[PDB]
Amino acid sequence: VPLDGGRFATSDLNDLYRRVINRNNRLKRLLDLAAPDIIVRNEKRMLQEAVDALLDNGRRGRAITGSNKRPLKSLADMIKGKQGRFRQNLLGKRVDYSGRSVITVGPYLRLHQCGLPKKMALELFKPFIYGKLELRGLATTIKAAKKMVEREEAVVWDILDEVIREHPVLLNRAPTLHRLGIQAFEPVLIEGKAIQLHPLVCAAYNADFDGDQMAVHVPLTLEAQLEARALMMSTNNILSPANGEPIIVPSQDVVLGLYYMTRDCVNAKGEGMVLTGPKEAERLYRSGLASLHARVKVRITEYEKDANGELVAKTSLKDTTVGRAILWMIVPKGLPYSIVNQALGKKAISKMLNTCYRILGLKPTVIFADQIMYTGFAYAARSGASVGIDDMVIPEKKHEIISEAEAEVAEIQEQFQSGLVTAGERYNKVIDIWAAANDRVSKAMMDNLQTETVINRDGQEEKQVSFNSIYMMADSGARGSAAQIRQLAGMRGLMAKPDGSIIETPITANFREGLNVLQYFISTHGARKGLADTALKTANSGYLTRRLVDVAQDLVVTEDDCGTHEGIMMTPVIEGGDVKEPLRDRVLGRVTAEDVLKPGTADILVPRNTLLHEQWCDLLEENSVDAVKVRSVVSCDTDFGVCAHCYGRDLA
Amino acid sequence: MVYSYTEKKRIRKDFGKRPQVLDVPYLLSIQLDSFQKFIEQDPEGQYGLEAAFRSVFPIQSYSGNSELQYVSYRLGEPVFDVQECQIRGVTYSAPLRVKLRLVIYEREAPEGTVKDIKEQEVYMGEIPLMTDNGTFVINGTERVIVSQLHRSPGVFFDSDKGKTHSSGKVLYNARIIPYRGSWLDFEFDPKDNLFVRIDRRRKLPATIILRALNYTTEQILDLFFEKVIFEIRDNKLQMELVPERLRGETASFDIEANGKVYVEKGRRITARHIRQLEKDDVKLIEVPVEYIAGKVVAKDYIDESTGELICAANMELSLDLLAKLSQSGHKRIETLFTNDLDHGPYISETLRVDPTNDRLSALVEIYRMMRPGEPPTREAAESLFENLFFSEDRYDLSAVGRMKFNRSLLREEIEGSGILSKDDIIDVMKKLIDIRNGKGEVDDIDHLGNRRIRSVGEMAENQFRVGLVRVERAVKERLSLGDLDTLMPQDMINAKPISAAVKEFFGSSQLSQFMDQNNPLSEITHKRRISALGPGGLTRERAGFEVRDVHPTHYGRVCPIETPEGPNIGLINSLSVYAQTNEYGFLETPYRKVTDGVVTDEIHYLSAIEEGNYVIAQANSNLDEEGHFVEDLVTCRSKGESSLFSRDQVDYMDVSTQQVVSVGASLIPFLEHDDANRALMGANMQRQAVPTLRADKPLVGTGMERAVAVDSGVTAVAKRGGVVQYVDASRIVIKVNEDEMYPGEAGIDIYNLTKYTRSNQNTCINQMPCVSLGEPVERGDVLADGPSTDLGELALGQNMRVAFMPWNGYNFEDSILVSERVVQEDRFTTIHIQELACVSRDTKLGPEEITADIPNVGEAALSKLDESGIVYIGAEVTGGDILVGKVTPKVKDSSLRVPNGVSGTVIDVQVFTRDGVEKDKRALEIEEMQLKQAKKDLSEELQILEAGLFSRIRAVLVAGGVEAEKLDKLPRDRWLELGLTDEEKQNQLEQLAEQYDELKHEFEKKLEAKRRKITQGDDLAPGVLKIVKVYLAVKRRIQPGDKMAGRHGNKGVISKINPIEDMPYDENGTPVDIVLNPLGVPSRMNIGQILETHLGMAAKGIGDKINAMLKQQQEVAKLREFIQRAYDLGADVRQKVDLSTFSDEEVMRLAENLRKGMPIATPVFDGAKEAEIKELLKLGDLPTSGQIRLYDGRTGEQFERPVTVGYMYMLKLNHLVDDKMHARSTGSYSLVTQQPLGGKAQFGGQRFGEMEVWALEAYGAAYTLQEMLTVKSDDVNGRTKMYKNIVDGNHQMEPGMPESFNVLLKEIRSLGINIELEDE
DNA sequence: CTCTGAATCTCTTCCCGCGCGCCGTAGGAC
DNA sequence: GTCCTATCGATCTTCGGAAGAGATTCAGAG
Ligand SMILES: [Zn+2]
Repeated sequence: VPLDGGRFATSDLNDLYRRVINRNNRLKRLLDLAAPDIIVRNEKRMLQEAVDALLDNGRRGRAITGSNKRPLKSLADMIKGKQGRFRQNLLGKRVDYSGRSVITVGPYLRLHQCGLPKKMALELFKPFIYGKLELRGLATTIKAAKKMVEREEAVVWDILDEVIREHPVLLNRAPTLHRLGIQAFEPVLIEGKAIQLHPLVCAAYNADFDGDQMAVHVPLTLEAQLEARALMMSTNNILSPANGEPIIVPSQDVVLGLYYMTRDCVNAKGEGMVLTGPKEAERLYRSGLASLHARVKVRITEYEKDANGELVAKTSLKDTTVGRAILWMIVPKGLPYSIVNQALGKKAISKMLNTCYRILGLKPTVIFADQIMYTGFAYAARSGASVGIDDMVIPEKKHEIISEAEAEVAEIQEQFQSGLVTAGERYNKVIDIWAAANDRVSKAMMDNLQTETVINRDGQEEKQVSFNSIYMMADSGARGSAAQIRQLAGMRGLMAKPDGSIIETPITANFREGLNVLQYFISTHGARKGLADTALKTANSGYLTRRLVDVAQDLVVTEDDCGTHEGIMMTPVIEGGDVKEPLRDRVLGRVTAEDVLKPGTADILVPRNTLLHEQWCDLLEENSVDAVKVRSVVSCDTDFGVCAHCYGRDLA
Repeated sequence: MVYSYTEKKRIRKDFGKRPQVLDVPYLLSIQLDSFQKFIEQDPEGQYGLEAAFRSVFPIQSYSGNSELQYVSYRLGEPVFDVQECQIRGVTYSAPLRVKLRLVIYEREAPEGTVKDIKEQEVYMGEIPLMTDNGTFVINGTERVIVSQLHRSPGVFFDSDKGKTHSSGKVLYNARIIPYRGSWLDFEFDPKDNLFVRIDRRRKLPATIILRALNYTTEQILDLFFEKVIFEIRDNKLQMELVPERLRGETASFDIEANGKVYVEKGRRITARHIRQLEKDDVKLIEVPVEYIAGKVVAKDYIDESTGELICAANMELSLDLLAKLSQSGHKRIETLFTNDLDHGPYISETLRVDPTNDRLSALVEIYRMMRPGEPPTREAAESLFENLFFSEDRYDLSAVGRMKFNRSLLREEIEGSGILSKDDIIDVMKKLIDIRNGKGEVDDIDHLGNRRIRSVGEMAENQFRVGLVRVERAVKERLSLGDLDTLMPQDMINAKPISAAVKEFFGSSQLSQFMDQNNPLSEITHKRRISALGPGGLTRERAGFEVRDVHPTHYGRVCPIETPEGPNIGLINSLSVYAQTNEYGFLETPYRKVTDGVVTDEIHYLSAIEEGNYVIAQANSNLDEEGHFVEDLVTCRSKGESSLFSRDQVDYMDVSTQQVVSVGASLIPFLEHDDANRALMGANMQRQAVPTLRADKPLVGTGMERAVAVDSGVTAVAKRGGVVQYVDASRIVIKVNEDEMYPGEAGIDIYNLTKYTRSNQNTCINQMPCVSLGEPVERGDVLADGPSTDLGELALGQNMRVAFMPWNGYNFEDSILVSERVVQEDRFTTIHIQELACVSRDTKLGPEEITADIPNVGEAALSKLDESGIVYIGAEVTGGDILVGKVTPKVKDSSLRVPNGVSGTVIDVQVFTRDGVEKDKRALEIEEMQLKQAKKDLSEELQILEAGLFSRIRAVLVAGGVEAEKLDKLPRDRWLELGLTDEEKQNQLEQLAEQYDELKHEFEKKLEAKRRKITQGDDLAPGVLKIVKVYLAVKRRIQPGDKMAGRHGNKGVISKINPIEDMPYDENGTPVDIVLNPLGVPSRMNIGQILETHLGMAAKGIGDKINAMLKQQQEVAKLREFIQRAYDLGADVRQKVDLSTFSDEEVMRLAENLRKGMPIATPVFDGAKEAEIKELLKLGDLPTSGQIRLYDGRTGEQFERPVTVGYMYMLKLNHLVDDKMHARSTGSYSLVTQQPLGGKAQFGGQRFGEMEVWALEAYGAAYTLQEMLTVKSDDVNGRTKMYKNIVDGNHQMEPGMPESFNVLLKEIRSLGINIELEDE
């Protein structure tokens, strides 16, 4: 190919072929002219080495180059390599009808929608627009259709709003470690240039919105659209394929809102009255006559579906809070009130959502999740749970806990000053004393944080859970766990050298107070060690993923039952004393290998090839069964494939 | 205390406590002082081009019997200055001229020359120069060469456990690293056999070197071992005993004599035994033959009669051997001390492995292993060995290398030659053996006492040396074969090798970084950047945690916070604020000299190695204003360990709390309260901020701006004191006061401010004035504010009023909610200047033309084009418009159409044309405009200078015969012989008249030269006839998707531009601008931005009180009364300001510059405590809590519980969305494989990686994959049939086969492989 | 005298996208 | 100047990779 000006870009293979041709022509010329044996031998050696350079340049003693020691790429070089054809153009290839942009969070979107810019929509769905301009008869042909599209005529926007009506778009973030990183969304036009993404979905993408780019691909053919809508739609991926854990786990902000709404206070406005129903309760809050955390009795009604599957309505008076009664207007008609009668956090809420999928089904679950997100955002906005320096509390006893602990180290030093202790013993006593002091400081700080709230209930002061901003952030599980609040309000504690040695002098300060120069320099060791750990491990993880996919790419569930009766026995993991995981986790979702026996003798409990779903897992846990043999993919006797019965439950 | 006039406009309140004893030095002196050491000639030839020449010249031909020697070099002045050179696109350099003296001696006569030819400074090459900002102009592009950090030359000892054979043991290895020459490594085999290698070649026995050094086995054994003697006198084989040699070891055999037995068999030996033995005179003692049998002899001993070897060096003795040899007449036997723990046999073990015999054998083995395929020869093995480590051409320890080497060997002297000596290698081996015995310690490779910094003046010197070595290689042969008679020194040398070497180094080296001119801070932090990469260093993909992790000796020299996290953390570093480079190249930092019990005001620089020998007090220690430590015991660091030490025991103290950080971290306030990760992110982000349109100031800073903005070289600085005379936003002219005026010079100094000019990141860098006409200035004052700078203080962004609260989730975990007001105020709008070039080449089919008569185009697009074919300046354009009317012969409509998407104003069009081809009309007009401007500038200069000079002449004529009538009668130029007595006043008049004549001629010659330069047909180098440059200005605003960030590592894209109604408002009705998220604060431990916000509130509150007192016509006395209180508030702060001396004029001026909030300084680790923030909030009527109650604008309700509200300083990062949004339907396709192109500047599509394919396979989607990898991308026939159906509305694909796959087959079919498809 | 040990040789390998931005045959003979 | 041929066919291409795996040598080993 030529470049700018009357010159042609250098080609690697061309130069190798040129060398080979020149050498071979010289050899032919000599062999015609009967050159001496020494000369013809040297020419033949040079020709052989030139062919070597042409084929697999680099396997020679030294690769040839025509530039600043940049060796020329050969045929074998072009075949293999990370930049080679296999991994550069065949396994992964650039695709038309795609784009990318910086994403942003749109809370108004439904779970199954995403917003895309009008410009990107026009530039991706261009042919489809043409497919209407002829069909509408508004354009003569492609020649005028493209011109009209360029004219961005106001009618063309109507054509776009008709074309994009039900056409899914695929969104995937780079990297995409697991299948949940690529999902289909129903698009909606947005004025801006950023891609509107849903909050509940951002967990699956691991998508922080701090300038994160993301790509869109348009499925063109009919089967592609149907496959996207049936397999890759957001609402079809509510369970993680790696374990029975929802991927729509409530976000950090939403859970704060729910935690704030359902919490209860001792004395509050509108306390103790009787409400005729949840709706009235809401009115009270919006009229300002009652506080959200006020304790009240509201008449609750709940529906419970029978063993056959039809809901049974039961109504009762319930002692609860105004926030819980308001939230109960969103929970679907199949759940007990006890799930919402508690201060919800990132754990407590999650099972709640899961329970819906356990009972109601997928369609109620998705709308319930959307309503939970809406309510959480709204009442978190109403909360205004700001954070300030006034909220970081230093326990007053801390100065004393230091003043004693250091003195104890002095005593450990005094022994070393008297020869009464060895070198190592002094170190391993000082560090242990400092650790005990750090534990005491942390416990005092936590106790002060929870105790900072005490209130009068019509008489005499009474304590309660703390409405401190940091405490509600930590307790709801949104952000900032105990290890964070401990460094923000307790003491930073011990640190480690780059060789891992424990620092004898801990960082006795906390970030609310100033850290001194030496303390910050000590912290830099661990900070840079962690950063380097991340930057180095991000590569080994990917290499392991590639090895796994390339060793396991072949297996597919290609048969119903292999008919085998072997398997593997599942027992709870008991090591280091107490059990570390139960039996239910291992055996859930597999089929039995043989008939499951009743605890005892001669009595069976489960058939020999029955899937052990949740009900049978509960039944087994009801009995004292510890070892259960179940079929496994390794033992399945299916040739060039894996039987379905061994694999068992599809976790998604 | 005295405040400078630039400082005496905003007296920034400072919360510092410690008195800064040493002001921050020049931040770019790392570069200049290095290059200054390069270009400057020096009689001490070292450190310069003279050193490079003396390292090569004199150069002689041994066969030629004639030499040429370097005399001197004088550097010609640059042809083009920085501005012109950048505009035209040439390099900024200087021509090097070298005097070479070619001396021809005579055969059959002494070296008395027949003739010598001294060339008059022959041309040698063009060397680039460093502009005063510290940057080089190479191709118009402005570059900065980062200073490199690598292992210092010397000797290093290292050992590891587990990494070698894992068997508990550590292998000790020594290395000799010359500055220029061959490596030499000594190593111990796992079986304690000592070997050597050169350049990591194959293992060779160490003793062979001594055989090469011509040492006999007797000599070597005497050098390395101790002698133990046995005699055959007074008894059979008595031993000379050294009692100290027996200690700890159990005496496993009988030794008894002279009454008492010292130690019997089977017992250890202690000190009292040694004392008894020393009293016993144990010079001779009884030992059994078995103990004598286990020894190994030290010397050869032949049969004296027959002359045949009966014993040899390192031969192990035995009973029969002993009897025989003693019978032969050698009664005094000497053996080697071989105590296992103390005197290991390592050298003897090497002897046992040695297959070589003597010096000939040594040379043969060395030659064979060094050069396979090359036959050894006595005359040539020397030519190899001497060149290896003794010949200057291939071995040279630098001065620093020799110093480090002697330090490692504990030599008394450091001044030594660069070539190794026999005793030098012997000492290296001795230290290695001692370390193997465990009598020493291994060095730390990643210790700042072993790694030294190379800068531009050294790498450029080395490249010049390489060029000169090549030149010498050529011209030695030329002189050997030349006739030496007709030759002249210009014939001997040609510039091409030297020019190519230096040009390649300054244009495309791994360390010739392209400058990231995003803002002044980026420039400074890139000029003071330290890199461990580059040639002679390591690589980003072959380094582990050991070199990346921070080090206890980095303190005070390298910033532990500012490192580019990602692929190369810890390899790229930033030099600390106060650190400076030693003479040898190491980094040294200043410490306050602590004398006995007082901290003196004496700064001594300590290096990385010296610091361990002292005890250094931390800079946070308190002193009683008498210099004494108030604390009885003070925490100090001694040897990396830090612990408490008693007062008056310490020896040094750090000079400032900012000695540990760099400028990027120094600018961040409340750095003490931020976790190091967020500190690193903030430091990295601060240099990515785009200069906004109206950047003003930070409310909360650290006072480092007053230096960073000044030393950046981007602000116009008054060279001398004086009074401003004229300002027009382009040229500020200063009447420099006569106190600093040169007697003959103009006495009036111009400053041509630079207006809108594109930067390396396509930003505008215009400088705008801040001084007023008639304002007095002093030398060093900032006259014109550059980009991101205002009133001499660095200001990257704007101080926005922010609140911490969730707001319907639009600030979800990274997102930012921004009021419409900030976009209405143009808070964040910024100008981007893009450069588009339309080239035209003399193609093989004929010369191209630029014309408005372009074929196949209507007048619609020609509307913007002129009569010549170029857009009129100031015309607003959008994507697709024709900007240049180029035509190609044989005709084609190749013309510059605006790239899609971008739109803006054309503010500049420069057309560079190769001459010979006729100039287009508009080029003539532009050239005439440039010529008129140049003539006007020169004429204005000369006429203003003439006015000043004539006024001075009249002033002189005031005394000495003043005659008003005769003075105003004639024109002022006819004052040649005006009435004045025979005094020195007429002499001054004649001097100034000669000066005026000189100014006349200089004006004439400069005008003619400028006209010739401008009229010159610009050199379009490769076969090209004309190029037209166009510059487009885009006033980019802020939109959702744009990225904003604080100074505390907080970053996020703005998610919604909220209208003013929906924003929360406080009880005063003031709405907040930005709504941030609170949950991000406790998670990432960046609590600093909270406190700053609180302080920022108070910082505005004071302003809110001043503005009213300015809006209400308060009397200045009362106004001052308030302001002083805001300044005197706090603890015993370092800064003290008495506003009384401001005469109320500077008081009103300060208030006019303070009504927008009083700027506050909070030093890095000497910052304001919370109590002072509360006190300052108390001064205003603001709440001492820091949190206010807000009202939701949509519903009028009050948020439950107060929220934090303040003024956080926010910066618009250079990652705006419109530069990154892209989508492709159909367009370019690649050639070799028909997959679509890749990129943004090319209409390319996203790459569907292997992970995406795996994810698609995870679902059952097969049709999706088949489409994605056959129709969309690869199958050429299919992707058209798909296009028709999609237009037809059929939505059906015909996959076919991916074309790329077929290409693969050919690549395999091109080999000896027949791979083919099969039917069944 | 080789056999069946180690030990010492060379070769292969190292996350995904995304943007900037430069920089890109050479010396010698008619 | 053009256009040519050839490619350290008198140097020293970098020493700041690790490891992991074979393949290839050697070594007492009977
Ligand atoms: Zn099976």
